[PDB]
Amino acid sequence: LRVMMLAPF
Amino acid sequence: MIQRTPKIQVYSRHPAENGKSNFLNCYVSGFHPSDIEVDLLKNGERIEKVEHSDLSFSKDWSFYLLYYTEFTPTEKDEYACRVNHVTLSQPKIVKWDRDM
Amino acid sequence: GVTQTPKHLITATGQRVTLRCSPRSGDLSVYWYQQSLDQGLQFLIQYYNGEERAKGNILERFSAQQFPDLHSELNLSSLELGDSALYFCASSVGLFSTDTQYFGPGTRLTVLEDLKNVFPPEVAVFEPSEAEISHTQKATLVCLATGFYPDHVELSWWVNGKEVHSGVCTDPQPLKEQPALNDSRYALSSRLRVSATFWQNPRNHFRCQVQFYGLSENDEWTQDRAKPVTQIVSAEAWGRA
Amino acid sequence: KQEVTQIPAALSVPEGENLVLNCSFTDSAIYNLQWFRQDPGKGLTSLLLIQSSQREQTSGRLNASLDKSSGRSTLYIAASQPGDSATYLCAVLSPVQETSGSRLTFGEGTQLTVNPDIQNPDPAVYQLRDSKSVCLFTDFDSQTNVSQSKDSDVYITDKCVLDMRSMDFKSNSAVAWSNKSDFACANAFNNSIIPEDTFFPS
Amino acid sequence: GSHSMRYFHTSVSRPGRGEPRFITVGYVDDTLFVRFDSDAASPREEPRAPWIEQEGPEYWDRETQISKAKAQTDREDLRTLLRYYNQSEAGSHTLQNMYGCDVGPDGRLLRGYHQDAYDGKDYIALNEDLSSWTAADTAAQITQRKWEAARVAEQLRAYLEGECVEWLRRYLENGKETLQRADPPKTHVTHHPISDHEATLRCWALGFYPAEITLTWQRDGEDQTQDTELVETRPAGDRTFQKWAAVVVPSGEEQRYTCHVQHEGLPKPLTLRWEP
Ligand SMILES: *[C@@H]1O[C@H](CO)[C@@H](O)[C@H](O)[C@H]1NC(C)=O
Ligand SMILES: *[C@@H]1O[C@H](CO)[C@@H](O)[C@H](O)[C@H]1NC(C)=O
Ligand SMILES: *[C@@H]1O[C@H](CO)[C@@H](O)[C@H](O)[C@H]1NC(C)=O
Repeated sequence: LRVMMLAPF
Repeated sequence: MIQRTPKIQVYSRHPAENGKSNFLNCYVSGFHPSDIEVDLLKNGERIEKVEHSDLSFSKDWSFYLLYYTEFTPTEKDEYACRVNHVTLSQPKIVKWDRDM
Repeated sequence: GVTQTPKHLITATGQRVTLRCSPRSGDLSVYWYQQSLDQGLQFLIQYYNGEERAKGNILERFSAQQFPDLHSELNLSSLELGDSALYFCASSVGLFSTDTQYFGPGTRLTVLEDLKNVFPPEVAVFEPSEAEISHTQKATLVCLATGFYPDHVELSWWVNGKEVHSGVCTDPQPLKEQPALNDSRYALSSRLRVSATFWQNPRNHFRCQVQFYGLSENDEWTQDRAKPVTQIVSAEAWGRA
Repeated sequence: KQEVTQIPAALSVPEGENLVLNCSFTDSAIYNLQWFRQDPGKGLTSLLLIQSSQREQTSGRLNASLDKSSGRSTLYIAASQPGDSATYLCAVLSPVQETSGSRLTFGEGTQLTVNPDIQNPDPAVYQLRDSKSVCLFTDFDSQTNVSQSKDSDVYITDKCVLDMRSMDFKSNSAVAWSNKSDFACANAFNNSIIPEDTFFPS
Repeated sequence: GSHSMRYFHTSVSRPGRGEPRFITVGYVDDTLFVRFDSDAASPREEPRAPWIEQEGPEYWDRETQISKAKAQTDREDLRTLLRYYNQSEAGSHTLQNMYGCDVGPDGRLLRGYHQDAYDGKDYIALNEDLSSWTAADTAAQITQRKWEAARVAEQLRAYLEGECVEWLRRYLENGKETLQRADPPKTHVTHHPISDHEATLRCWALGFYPAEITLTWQRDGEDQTQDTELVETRPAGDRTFQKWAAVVVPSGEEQRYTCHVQHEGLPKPLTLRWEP
């Protein structure tokens, strides 16, 4: 199961 | 800009037996960037309908790919793999040896 | 932090208003929300560095924009009675999914069919009961704001030129003077309880201030009645020994 | 499709009580769940942010759990204080359609009122005079609820807590007024159930 | 023994030819089980192992949404890095990502991983404590400070210690007949004369799983490390692996050489000889 995350550089 | 030459290996899925169907593999690894051209050859002719795996990489971020296609090896026919990369001055051709 | 302008707004139907917001310094994304009684807090639209990023159930007569200096505007056109709500602005660093949003104070909008029913409040201060002075040790003053519409009021107490908050209690919301009539006027009360000795000193000056938000001189007024503009009505009382 | 529900709608409790605030959401694919408080006048203030894969977060007397598969979250408020009086909003960040455009969805909220314990109750009804009339029901306990009027000509407000924190004293208070010619403070709070020890000055 | 779950991601920008290509694959130990390619007709996460097909459509919609959002996040990451490094918008650049967890035989977390690379070299990585970041240069320090303020590590730590471990052991149980069945290598030794006194001894290891194996040649019991040719472990194309090692020996001294195979599917390391 993938992680659900938005972490822009 | 990091550039790494691919390592090429040409082999079969199962031990080579003249007359029985098999899978001819060309495994490229350790290369960067991902742009690479890999063609399988039969007596110099480019083999069409050749599948490849999905692009993945190793711990050192080097990419690797597997190109494969069904073939029936014989005594007469020669098979090889042609690979061209940004690191390669000329396209590299590796002939398939049934014991390597 | 996040600031919004204006704080209050009274408008008629079919008109247009623009709401402004300045996000936190360093934040690149701004958000707009509408908090209504029937739908609660509802997301409208989000911009990121001048570019639209996400959109809620926003109407086509609503228009927003983010400027190069990251501050944002929101146009509300063809206003209807149902547009009366609290419009909040929020901002965040960027497009992270693991951080929160920071909200401004909000802009209360009231949309009426005709502004002829806007009234400023009347303010009166009631002096403490001497029966309370003898029984307890305190003296409670009461302030009444009566006959204002709509209910955009802010009540505060000022003792000797300084606003006070200790010993002050104010009704959370006003009550309607005539709940049977639809366009009724509102009433609000507030208490200031001080020491009996503090009230019995005749030099102390108590003042009840009601900030009323109403029309602006930008609007049109016709009737001989005074134009109910955003104003302050006060009532005062002095100490008695 | 994403919608948030909160129970209870309102909550009035004595101070120091442990509180349980519930929140449910219909779509489990959420980036985070948050608990806000909204005070009338100021906007919203984020209290807790539970990450997508977290099951609980803690900040002071606040403690909230998360169960994505169940679509549930509970906020626990230990040793409730009058200063905690506010509306508590549950929110989830999630995408709505097939786009990375995540949106924040809010529940209706739970208005919380934490009533202070009145130390020395001295309930009484007083009458005030204007500077060129008003009845004051004050100093009653936190158990007395102030009912509304019988005549629409008599106006009665709800309870209201003031804190003379210079001496650490709190007092409840309710105001009644009317221009009715037959209006006395002895009967201004007829409809309300008052303590028998209510001091009526003659 | 121990097990692992990994997710790999590659984004390659193609300026002037459209949006960057995004390819992501999922691995349990050395077994591929999910993939996603942006260049497909209507891209969705697709199965590549039999034990993963039993998941419902809600699983595949979630994995597809996350894959698409990762592709967009990498798109704007690639644009952001062009500013950090003051690079032209005309050249192509690669962004690589990998995260996942390792568990022991008891099913508990051994270590958590999450690391990014730009143009083939390290960029930023999550340390073993799952709380601090290691940035490779001042450009990645910009990202590190934003990720610290955004508490990115706190979500990654909760996932690696929670969902990553719980769903790994779920995959291992549903596919225990293949993921946990050891496949020992089939081995033999070939002999090829080179000249009248030099010959090659090649020691084969075929059709084994997992890919971890050791092939060593020994002369009279002495390890022939420097005199041994060794090829990289390669996939056979059926989830098994191949490898061989060769040494040049004097004609007549072949029986003095022994091959040693060490694989987890073998009860004891094999010792092979030429044996004509
Ligand atoms: C709001 O209306 C004014 C007047 O036409 C206009 O100048 C402004 O750009 C508008 N703002 C938005 C966000 O549409
Ligand atoms: C909140 O949920 C809990 C279960 O987690 C339940 O025991 C409790 O009664 C609920 N409270 C209300 C007010 O419904
Ligand atoms: C928060 O509440 C839960 C009850 O659901 C409890 O198990 C947990 O220990 C609490 N966390 C604290 C008090 O830090």
